[PDB]
Amino acid sequence: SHRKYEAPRHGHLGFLPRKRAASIRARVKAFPKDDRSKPVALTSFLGYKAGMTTIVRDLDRPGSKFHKREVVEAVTVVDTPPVVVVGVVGYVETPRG
Amino acid sequence: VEPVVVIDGKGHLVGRLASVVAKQLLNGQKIVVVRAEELNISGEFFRNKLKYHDFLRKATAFNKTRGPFHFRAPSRIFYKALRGMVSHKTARGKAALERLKVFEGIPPPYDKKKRVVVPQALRVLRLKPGRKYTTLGKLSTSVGWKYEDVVAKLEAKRKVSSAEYYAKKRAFTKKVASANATAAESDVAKQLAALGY
Amino acid sequence: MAHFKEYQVIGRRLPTESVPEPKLFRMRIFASNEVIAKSRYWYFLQKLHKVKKASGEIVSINQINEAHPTKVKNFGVWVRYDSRSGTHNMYKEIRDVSRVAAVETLYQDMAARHRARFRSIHILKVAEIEKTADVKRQYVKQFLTKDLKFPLPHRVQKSTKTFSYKRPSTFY
Amino acid sequence: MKYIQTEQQIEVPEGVTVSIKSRIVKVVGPRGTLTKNLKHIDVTFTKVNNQLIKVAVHNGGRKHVAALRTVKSLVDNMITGVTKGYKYKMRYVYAHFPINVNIVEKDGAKFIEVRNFLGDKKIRNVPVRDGVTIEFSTNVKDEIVLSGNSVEDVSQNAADLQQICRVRNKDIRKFLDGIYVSHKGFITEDL
Amino acid sequence: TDSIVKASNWRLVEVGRVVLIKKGQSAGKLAAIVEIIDQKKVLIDGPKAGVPRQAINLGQVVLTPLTFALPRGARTATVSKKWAAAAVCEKWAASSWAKKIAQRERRAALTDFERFQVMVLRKQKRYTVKKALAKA
Amino acid sequence: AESHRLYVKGKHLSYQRSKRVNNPNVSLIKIEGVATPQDAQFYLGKRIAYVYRASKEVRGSKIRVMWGKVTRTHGNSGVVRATFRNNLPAKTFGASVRIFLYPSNI
RNA sequence: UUUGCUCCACACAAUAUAGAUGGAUACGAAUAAGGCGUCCUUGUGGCGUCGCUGAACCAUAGCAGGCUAGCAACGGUGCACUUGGCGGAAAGGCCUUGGGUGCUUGCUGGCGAAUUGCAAUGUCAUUUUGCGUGGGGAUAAAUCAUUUGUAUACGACUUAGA
Repeated sequence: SHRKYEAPRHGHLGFLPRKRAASIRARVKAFPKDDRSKPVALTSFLGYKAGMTTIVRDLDRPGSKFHKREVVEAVTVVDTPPVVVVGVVGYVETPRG
Repeated sequence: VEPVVVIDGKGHLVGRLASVVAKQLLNGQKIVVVRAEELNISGEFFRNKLKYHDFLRKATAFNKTRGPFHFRAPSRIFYKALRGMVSHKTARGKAALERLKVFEGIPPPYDKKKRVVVPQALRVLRLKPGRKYTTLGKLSTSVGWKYEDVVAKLEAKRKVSSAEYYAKKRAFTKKVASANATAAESDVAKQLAALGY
Repeated sequence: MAHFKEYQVIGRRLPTESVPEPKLFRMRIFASNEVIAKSRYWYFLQKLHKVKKASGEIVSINQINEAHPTKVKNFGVWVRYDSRSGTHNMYKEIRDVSRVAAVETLYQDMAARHRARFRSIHILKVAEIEKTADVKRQYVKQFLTKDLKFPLPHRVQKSTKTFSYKRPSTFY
Repeated sequence: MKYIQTEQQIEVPEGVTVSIKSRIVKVVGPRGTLTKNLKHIDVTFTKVNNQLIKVAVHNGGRKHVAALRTVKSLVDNMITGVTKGYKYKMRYVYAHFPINVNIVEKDGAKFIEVRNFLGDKKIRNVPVRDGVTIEFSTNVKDEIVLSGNSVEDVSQNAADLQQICRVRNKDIRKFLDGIYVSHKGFITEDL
Repeated sequence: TDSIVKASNWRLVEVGRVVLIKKGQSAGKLAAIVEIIDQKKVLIDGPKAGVPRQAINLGQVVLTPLTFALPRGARTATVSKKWAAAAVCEKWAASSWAKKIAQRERRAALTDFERFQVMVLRKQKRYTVKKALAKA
Repeated sequence: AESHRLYVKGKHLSYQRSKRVNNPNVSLIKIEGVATPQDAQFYLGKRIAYVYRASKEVRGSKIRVMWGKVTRTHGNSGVVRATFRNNLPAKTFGASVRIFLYPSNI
């Protein structure tokens, strides 16, 4: 017989995966798209999570009830000492990636 | 005849080429199939896309990573079509499938070797003209193969280099035919024509 | 049924005291050999007269050849055949070189167009059309035009090897 | 029933030259040049003189000889396009809301802007195919004109301009607003 | 500027087209098409090359580029006469196709001594050819 | 000369088999260059040698031979039948085989 | 942990062979169209020719391919150096310059072969490993134990320690 009572499932099957990672440093599977009319710039940066604190700022969102009004917002601080370049690496297009 | 036969897959039908290559593998001939992205299947594109989706839903219900694996590339579509025609679960069939190398495009070494065709699998000789067909490259791209554009770039590069090669080779055989033209009307040429050569 | 032959069969009912020398009916039968031809003779003569194989006698059985086996003729054929839900009469036209050859492509045509086997077909009359503009069907009128020429495009050559080395050419 | 030989004819007038290597047709004349890839059709072309070209099918069924007259019609359409041009006049119909149709660009893109269709705040933008020009016809109330060489491109831009104004989940026997094709004729008059 | 239209210079099955028979008892002889039965059967007659007058399928012959003038449905003596008039056997033998048939027939009919002499003459020709291909 | 071959190359295809039962006593040999059973009629009775190698030298040589002969044709396409002294061991399905012609009635 | 490791060359033992036994001989595109040659007005051009299968093409004679002599041409080809260039799709191969050394069946000679006895695959390929020899070359890390908790049932992970 059937379920008798529908409910959304517990969990997400696209993160069904739940195992331990390969390292503490998580891999970037996709860097931003390349637009070669720009100057040379890095696409990411490495930092360390220090912790959280609280900010007060004004809202600019016309049409809202807290427009032009102070809101408090949690933020994360990451310590980013300036990263230092030690190598370069070339990748060629193949029919296998 | 040849120790390794390189087959140009362009303009070939999948099942007829897979049948003849399956028999050639089992009889001991080493086969490499190049330009797998230009295979054909008879019937229009929407029919074979529906067939691929019908294959694409068959998977193990309790764990899909042990299921039928739906390889998308034209070489591996061709390889599944061939591996169905060889008894792949025996040592003889595994030995035969080691005698097969399938590539989309034409990579190194096999881009300086002579390619052959198989006339019992050419679409221009098997299908009636006007029957609609499907190119394997657009079908594979439509079902999730990711490298049609890279194969297009590398095949255009190979075509430019091979065109320059053939221009040089055609000039060389022009000189050879010119030098062979003076060799006629002498004694040994007329005696060769007497002896059928 | 096969590559046909045309046999005349002559048969009669057996003589009794009241009727000696009976009336000697004759049929032209298309059949593969003389065994099947004497079967098809009694098959149709039992559909026309009160006889059978036991109350009758095969008098003569002779094979008829085409009187000009190398002249192309337009044959008009009248067929009585059985479908899945009834029986029909048909008139097809066949351009070929003998009455034998027209019947062999009649059974191939009736088995293809209408799924009629040999057991379902009674050939009524195979006659030859003498005059053009007496041809009623347009698939035979195509070949009676003055100065018929046509090409055979897309020539496919059958290979003696499993691998060709140049490319196939489809010219003609 | 596999007809032996059928053919149609294509008239080539005094201005245009048509060129067919394998099955690719090129018609050049006083309003430009048009090409077409007819390689999907398996027909046989033959030039008999510079004012007449036959096109034939040998051993075709019903659908194949049905496609032969389509081939003749397409080549005649290309010829009529490079000689006379093609021009479709469309009209704006509305009950209450004036449709405002203009031409905008976005980095050389040349869009048709349909605005205020049944009082929508949506701004519909139909791209112009390369090879068809638009004239907002003066001295006629509510008319656009689309003219070019190709029936395909001209008639398709007219079809896109008509289909972009499809009626605001309403009764479209009552809400007859839209842009509809009024006339299909040629650029050159007196013909 | 003229109107170039490129293609279709086929060989036509017609009365007077001569053919090479590629299978059957004849299998390699010449014949002439004298009548057309349908799209696939044509009546052929080969009275110089001695094939019988017969109806044949067009998958058993190959049309050669040679034609000559025949009336429709010509009988065998008239096919012989018009064959002798146009001399199509001598036009056939002149072609490179019949030369290739003759070439591979003579090649297969070689004894081993002839094959050795073929090899020797080929070496002697190759020497002079490679010498000539070093000054030009 | 760079060529020394006095036999015709061939391939050990399979045993004589039905769909589900083989017969290891008879083998099927595909002779190179034979396409008809009328071309295969020349090779009937010619002696067939399968030549293989070992690690252990036996009687001076590290090459061993299994001798056989051609018996009859098979099919419509030049496959031929062959019986042996000791049957071929079925790991050689697709192995090269020397078909001699030293009793060549030629 | 008693001179270990690596590359090269030859020196010999083993090891096995999914199966050498002249050569996998490189345009692309179309197939109701093309390949090649040639010419101009360089084109979707004119003219000629070819297909109709690789049955081709190249190579192929010599003690499993010996030893010598000469004639003619300045070619072909193996090997090793060398000059430069191209090739990253899995390039690891292709093209080129120069001289040297070897062979030449392009042509003409002289000598040798047997007896494996009338056949016996009558042994000629490459695949890996090992060992002494001789010539270059370079002189590490990992794990346990200790330690941290960005981790943790245990392993694992993440750190730190001359």
